[PDB]
Amino acid sequence: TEQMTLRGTLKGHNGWVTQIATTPQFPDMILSASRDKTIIMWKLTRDETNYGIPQRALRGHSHFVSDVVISSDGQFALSGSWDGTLRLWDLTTGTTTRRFVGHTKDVLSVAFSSDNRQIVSGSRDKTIKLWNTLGVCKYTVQDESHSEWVSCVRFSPNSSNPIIVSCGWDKLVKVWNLANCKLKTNHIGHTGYLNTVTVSPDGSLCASGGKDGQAMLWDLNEGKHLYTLDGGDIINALCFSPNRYWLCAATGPSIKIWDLEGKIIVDELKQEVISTSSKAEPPQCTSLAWSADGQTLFAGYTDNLVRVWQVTI
Amino acid sequence: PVNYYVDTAVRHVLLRQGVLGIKVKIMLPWDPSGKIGPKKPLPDHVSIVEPKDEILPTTPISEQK
Repeated sequence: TEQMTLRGTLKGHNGWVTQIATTPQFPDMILSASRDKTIIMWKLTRDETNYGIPQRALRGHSHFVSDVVISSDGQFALSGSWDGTLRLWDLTTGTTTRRFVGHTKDVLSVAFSSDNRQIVSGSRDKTIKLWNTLGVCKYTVQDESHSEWVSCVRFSPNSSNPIIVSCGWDKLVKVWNLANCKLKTNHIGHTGYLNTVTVSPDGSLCASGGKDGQAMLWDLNEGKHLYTLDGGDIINALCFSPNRYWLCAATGPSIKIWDLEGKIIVDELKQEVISTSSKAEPPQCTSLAWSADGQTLFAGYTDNLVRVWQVTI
Repeated sequence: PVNYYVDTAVRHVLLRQGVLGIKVKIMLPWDPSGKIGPKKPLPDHVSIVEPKDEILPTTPISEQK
């Protein structure tokens, strides 16, 4: 039966792992961000003595790098940072193409479109904003926006239509359609602020979570509240699987991998159980991302490590 | 704060027997706003200016716009 083994663990950071992402073009790369103010591009050897080595280290920020995302070609890479700026990397030696100037506060969330021509940003400005790849502002959203910090935005894969998700700490999830830039809907739910949201690879769903730590499911186009599940104390990051209908929820002491059909927990990932006391005996898990193979998944922790796992039958 | 939030004056006044010294020291009150003249923070104990809001009535629903 499909179950999990502890694969290995990476090392090479002085700051807490904030995000991880992986391009399906090169699954032999993997990319990471951290509060050591650098994004590290790795070189994955599949030896079990290690599991990878840092290839290069991209440098140049004056505050944390919150979120990071790959290009659809894997030849570019983009970052959002708490210095209020973004950078557009050339992931071959270094040498930033462009830095995006204009925010008054942190840039928390960021995402990179499928056509590689639209780039969004969530900010503690309380503004979602759109960005040309030339590094200028196609649009700015300041009407019908969140009344609190913007937690996470997403581009939605679709048949062709433009839809983007937005969720803030005002305990609401707003869906936006481009070329009118209007509220498609407002979804109400979750007591306490929202941390994260993520969209299905098919794109008709929004799995949302927050302080509540409950996983509520919404319909993108039907606009209906499907159901709610108790996901534990707090869920900081979510990521669907590419080759299954699972959903992997990142809670503090454990990662909870959920089968969706039927609705049940498959397993709970436990890491090293080393004796420590008392407030967070293991480090909290904060980010996670699947590989495109779907065999292996990765995790971000606050001990500066990325723990690897692998599915075993 | 002594440079901002107080003004001080000295004036000598004569009489038929010697001199008398007058001194007046007065403390400026503005902290909410305006002119703006003296700066908005409080001088001696620098206070934390604290607004308040706190409500929730949320329940799950979908409301289409």
